[PDB]
Amino acid sequence: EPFSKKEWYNVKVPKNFKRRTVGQIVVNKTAGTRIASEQLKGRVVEVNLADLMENEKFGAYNYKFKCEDVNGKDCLMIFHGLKLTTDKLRSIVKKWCTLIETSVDVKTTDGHLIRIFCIGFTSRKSNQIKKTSYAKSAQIKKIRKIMNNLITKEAASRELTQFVDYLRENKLPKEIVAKCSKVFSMDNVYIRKVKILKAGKIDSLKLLDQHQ
Amino acid sequence: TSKRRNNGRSKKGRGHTQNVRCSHCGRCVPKDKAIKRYQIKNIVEAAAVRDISDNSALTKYKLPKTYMKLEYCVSCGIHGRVVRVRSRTDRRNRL
Amino acid sequence: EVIPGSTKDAFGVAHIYATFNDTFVHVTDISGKETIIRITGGMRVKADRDESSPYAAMTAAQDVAKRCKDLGVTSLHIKMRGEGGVYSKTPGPGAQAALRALARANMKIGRIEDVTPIPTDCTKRKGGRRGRR
Amino acid sequence: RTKKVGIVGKYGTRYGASLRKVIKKIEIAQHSKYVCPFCCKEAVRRTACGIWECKGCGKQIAGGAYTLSTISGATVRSTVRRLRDAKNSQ
RNA sequence: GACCUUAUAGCUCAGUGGAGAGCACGGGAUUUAUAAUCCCGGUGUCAUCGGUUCGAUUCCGAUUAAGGUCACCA
RNA sequence: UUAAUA
RNA sequence: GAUCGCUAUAAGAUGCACGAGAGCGAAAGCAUUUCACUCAACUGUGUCCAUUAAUCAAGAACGAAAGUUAGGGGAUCGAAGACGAUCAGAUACCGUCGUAGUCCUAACUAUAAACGAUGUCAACCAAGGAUUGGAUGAAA
Repeated sequence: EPFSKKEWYNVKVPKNFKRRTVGQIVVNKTAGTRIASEQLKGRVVEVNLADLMENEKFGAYNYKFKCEDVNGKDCLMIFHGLKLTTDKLRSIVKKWCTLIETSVDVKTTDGHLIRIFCIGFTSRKSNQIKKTSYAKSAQIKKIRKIMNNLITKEAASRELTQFVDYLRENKLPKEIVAKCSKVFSMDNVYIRKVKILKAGKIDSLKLLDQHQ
Repeated sequence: TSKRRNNGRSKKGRGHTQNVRCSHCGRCVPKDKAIKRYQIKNIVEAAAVRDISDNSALTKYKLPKTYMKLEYCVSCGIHGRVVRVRSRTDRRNRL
Repeated sequence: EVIPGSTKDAFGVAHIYATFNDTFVHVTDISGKETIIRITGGMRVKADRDESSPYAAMTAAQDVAKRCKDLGVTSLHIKMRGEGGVYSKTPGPGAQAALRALARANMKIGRIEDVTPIPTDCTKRKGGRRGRR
Repeated sequence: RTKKVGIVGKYGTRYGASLRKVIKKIEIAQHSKYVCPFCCKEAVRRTACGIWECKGCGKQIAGGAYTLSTISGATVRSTVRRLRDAKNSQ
């Protein structure tokens, strides 16, 4: 029997989310020199945002977490990254517009080095009659420069935990559209992916503050 | 001689365009000469959409679709009935 | 009594990967590193031309569900996928049949997704300039 | 004087057309004068394998076997400058 | 010359103490007709003599053909 | 899947 | 211990969707975003010169891909080659593996259905709608 040596651990996300438990993961029982709590020190868990916040309006994003230490049958997950759902990313790429992309390496105030990817699209106006809405190379560079600089200021002041919660608020995509509409009519602005280029140092006290 | 004024392409004051690979036979065709079609379909067929809904774990989950762009060579587009052979006078219609 | 290793009703994720030559139904835990049961369409047939048949896909899907509920996994997440590296991104005919068979086996499907790997940019495709003939 | 055999006419007719071609490119570059990086004069001549001396400037420079600065020796110098600036700035 | 091996249908091979394969050939079918394809059939002195042989095409000698190796120091 | 010739 | 699943790696190559009868270039050709160095053209002009122009045997630059020479790299694909099918045969189409090559640097080669099969310059020339980039009024 394969599952005779298997035991399940409860998965606990940090307190920033409405839902605290997201599921159970499996691991073989302890052995000679194979400690189960050691073999769970790097597992990565992909969780939708809709489940975390218990609202289906947040279903466009997928979040990722990493098990750092075992608190007696419990992992204490930490935020590993985020990524747009595949169906949403391909549904926002219209044809007769201009696609604008960017990426910034931002050093969060608490020491995390992260890479943030932003995507945007030129839109059609209310009275517009012509089929195509393209932007010159000059307007595109202005727009990318605006969203490069504006996203850096928002993420450089706040630490990683609060910045991710700041992403849940639609202020940044709304601010970018409002600021970039002075250069060209923009409608769709999303932050499609965030990585962790260099993990900032963390302490068991810091994890405790992040877990109740 | 010239069956088409545009030679069957979409080429103009360019004069070299990159290749794209056919979706069926894997042939190399130029980007403008390729027969481009767009597909937007749900990942659940119309038979199983009811069956998926009945035993689900989400209250108001909206079924996502799949979007992909298919490019066919002339040989692999005519055989697959993507485009048909038209009349001599009906060839000129671009609608 | 309880099968060892089983637990209360939990969440699993089913990796349905059906090409035009076979079909894979493969459920893993939430982390994805531990696999509960992995059945392919080629284990439920005799000849080599029926491994992609819809019947082989549902037969492999029912056996996955029977083991999953018996092992405590009662609800699943679906990750549909085809051979889409540089080849046809359309999933095979058995992928839909396997997904429908999981539902009809009284399983609570969660979030469905298409995870066929779309290249940002591709390596050279098999066949040559003139392609399959 | 000669149609095409410029500097390798001293080898006569006794080493092979290909080998006399390869040695020609090296022997031209080995005997030519280079621009001297400290005084901007065409006055650097080779004195030994890897040692170059600015004739009208009084400097001895270490370089390639036959050319004053090698292609690999120039990219390395550029690479270190990029690394040093990055290290010096944060 | 001396040692060794082989000899089976019209052609290449199998197998033999109580003769298969293929290709070829003949007849029938398919085709407008041939080729291909399908169906059926007829083909071996087991190289020529003696002996053991219950009984030899097989085992043992002989006569032939066919090849392979050797034929050196002077 | 295969499909030569007059 | 394959196919499959998650996680980490380090090189090669490529540059999806946007991407179009749209743009640039003498043609060949050019698609990740930034910073430099250049270049050309259009529009605007009560700015300067004053025929400096057009086309051009000989002559000279650039010239896809393949190919050659010498280094580096060598992931994917793959003339040759080797298997397995199909066939009467199959040295082919189909499948598997796979050397040169495909990639970068230096130097040769100088040919393509290098096509708009339409030489370069200039004048006149029937109705439209739309589009790329300027100028100029109205409409925020």
